[PDB]
Amino acid sequence: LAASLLSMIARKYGASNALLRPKLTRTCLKHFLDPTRPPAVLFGAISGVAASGGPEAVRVLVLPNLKTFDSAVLQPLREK
Amino acid sequence: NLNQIVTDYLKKKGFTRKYLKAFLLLKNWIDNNLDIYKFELRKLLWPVFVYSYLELVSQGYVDDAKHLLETLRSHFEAVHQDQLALLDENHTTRLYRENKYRIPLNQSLSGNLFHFLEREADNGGATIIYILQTHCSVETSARGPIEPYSFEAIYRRARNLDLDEADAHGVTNRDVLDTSARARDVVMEMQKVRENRDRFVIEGRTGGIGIPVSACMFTFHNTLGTVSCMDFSNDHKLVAVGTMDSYIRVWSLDGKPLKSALENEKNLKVNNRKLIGHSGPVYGVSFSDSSKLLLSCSADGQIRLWSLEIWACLCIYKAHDGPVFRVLWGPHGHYFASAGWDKTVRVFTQDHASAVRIMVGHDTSISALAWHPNGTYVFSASDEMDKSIRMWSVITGNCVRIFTGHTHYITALECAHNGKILASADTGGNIFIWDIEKGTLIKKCRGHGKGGIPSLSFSAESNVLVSGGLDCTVRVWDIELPADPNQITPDQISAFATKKTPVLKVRFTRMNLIVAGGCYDPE
Amino acid sequence: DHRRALFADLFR
Repeated sequence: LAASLLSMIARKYGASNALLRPKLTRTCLKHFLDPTRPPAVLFGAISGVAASGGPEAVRVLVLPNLKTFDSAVLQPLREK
Repeated sequence: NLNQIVTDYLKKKGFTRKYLKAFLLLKNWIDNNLDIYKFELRKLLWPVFVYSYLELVSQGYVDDAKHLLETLRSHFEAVHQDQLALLDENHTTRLYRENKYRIPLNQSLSGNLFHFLEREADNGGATIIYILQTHCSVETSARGPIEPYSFEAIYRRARNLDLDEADAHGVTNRDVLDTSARARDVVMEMQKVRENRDRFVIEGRTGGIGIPVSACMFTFHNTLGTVSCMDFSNDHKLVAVGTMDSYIRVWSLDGKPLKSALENEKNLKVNNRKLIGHSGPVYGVSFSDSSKLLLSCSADGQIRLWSLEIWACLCIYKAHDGPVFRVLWGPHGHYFASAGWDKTVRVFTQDHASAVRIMVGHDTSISALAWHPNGTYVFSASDEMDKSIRMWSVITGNCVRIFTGHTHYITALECAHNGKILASADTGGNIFIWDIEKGTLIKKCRGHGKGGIPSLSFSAESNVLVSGGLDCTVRVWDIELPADPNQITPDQISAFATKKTPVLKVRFTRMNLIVAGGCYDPE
Repeated sequence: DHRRALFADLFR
């Protein structure tokens, strides 16, 4: 629900405030690229990236590193 | 004494002592909420439309049903192809009528939907409420929203659970929640919602100060003093200024290119255009009720109707003798009125080339105009010896009120939105507030410098007034001061200043925000 | 360590 609310806020008031979208997407991306976080934090970070950045930011940022992220987090978690 | 004369005169005269509207509204409300809710919310479109079309067919207005089917087919041509072709009696209709539609929903979503529908009861929500109560039955649930990747769906798919009564009863949630991947109390719930809602109203005002407002200023450079008027479109997307060189210029307030319906001008890149054809200074402009029409009047004695789709003139009205100083559309955009040099007001309709009503009674030139918000009364004011306001009746063309008390040139007029207040300003900086029904001056504001007040505006709820003057100031007034808890009048909330830029126009948007406009002169 | 540096460079 918070992710949806943030997405709507960013889509609405992103022009009056110039740096809102870059800041939100950058923070979410920085937090996402950290295996030390638990699954909940990573889920929240990916959701925030998708909500704020938009389809283009997702496609151009998350896809290249998915192969590494898989072996990094999913496989260790898949064995649980 | 005036009372004695009036009494004598009065004694001498023997005076004894349908469904498509609701569908579109619901769609426009559905695409507003969050994407989470939309997945479930969309489920209500098909049953309501189907039942409405079936009722219209059964009611005997087959033409309306055909119009609805042809209109909305494009919105379901990729879902209900077979059903839509069938709708082009069989057992399908009997089965549909016998069994009321089943639609799962969440509790909070149901509460929000009921609140929204109650808010717009008279605007079309009654039809939807009746349809849902009669031909539909919704099974409320305490689960979370149903989405392809929400917690509920993920849990159901992972843990290999079993469907529920609502899930059991052509898109079905089984295809998604299956491995292959309650009821309602309408009517009574509406009474409960109304009772709960009525508890949260504000019924007073004491202590405190006035409301705070913002303001955005649009400035025009390099005019060289050849601008005579200004206007904003009703949605604040275009601005037009009439110059002393007999032409009009239309801009786009966001800078995006303007568009023309002529094929020869396909995707041309310009953000400001010109309208040529007047042969004298232009004194008035009025955007229509987006806007597709525009009016203008000049000193040669002509009124022109332009087009904002092809950018060319369409008609000319030649009912005046001398200059025309003001022009105004009606509150809804079919009637317009114009007044000028020959001390007469006229009311036109765009369907006719001649004035439909002529209104005599003034003794000097006219200098202001206004329309009543219900579009059946007109205000006007004159200058020089006869500085009086009048209120005409569009049906009969006879005056019904006169307001006196001004001692200077009257520059602007404005009628409240509620319809029971009138505000006027003159070149002495005075603003008057009149009670229309009783014809009595309520109060006078003060503070503006000498020179004039070209424009006025009222808040959405008719509790705040904003005026821009030629002394380079913008001021906000409080019509009714707060009740006490036990050169300038004490009801001036704010007063901004501009950097040598007289203000020619002020508008009140939906929010507590306004837009201004002026011409910058370095000297 | 080895993972932290790699992920930091990836974020950069």
